[PDB]
Amino acid sequence: FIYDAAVLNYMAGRDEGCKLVTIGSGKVFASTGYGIAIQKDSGWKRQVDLAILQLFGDGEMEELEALWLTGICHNEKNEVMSSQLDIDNMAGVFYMLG
Amino acid sequence: QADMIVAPLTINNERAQYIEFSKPFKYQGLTILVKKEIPRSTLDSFMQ
Repeated sequence: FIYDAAVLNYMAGRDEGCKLVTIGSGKVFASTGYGIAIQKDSGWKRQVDLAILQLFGDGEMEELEALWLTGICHNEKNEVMSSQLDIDNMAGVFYMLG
Repeated sequence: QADMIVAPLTINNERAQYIEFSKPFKYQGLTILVKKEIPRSTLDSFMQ
């Protein structure tokens, strides 16, 4: 499923059983962030930009991410929950006899 | 003395009130660098 990286990360982190993961462990391919679409040649653009840049300095953006965009599945950890040996997995042993 | 700046230059509130930036060409953040430890090894004789 090919979609935007700000939503697929949230869905994978809020899925029970950890049965959905993202290719590349959070990899993007066309980095373009969000934004507010003000009317062209408006007079509020400069005042809005200085307000957003102020929230980063005070640390008020990380709290919002922690409140809303927090997940529980530890898909970052790569420890596979056990495995079962099959013919393809156990293929070298037979070809040693081959 | 200069008309433009082409270098890694983070954007924040203080610098944006005087000069004008553009859309970032690199998204990143801040992190901490520390020295690694010696992995070492403890296996010399089978009497261990």
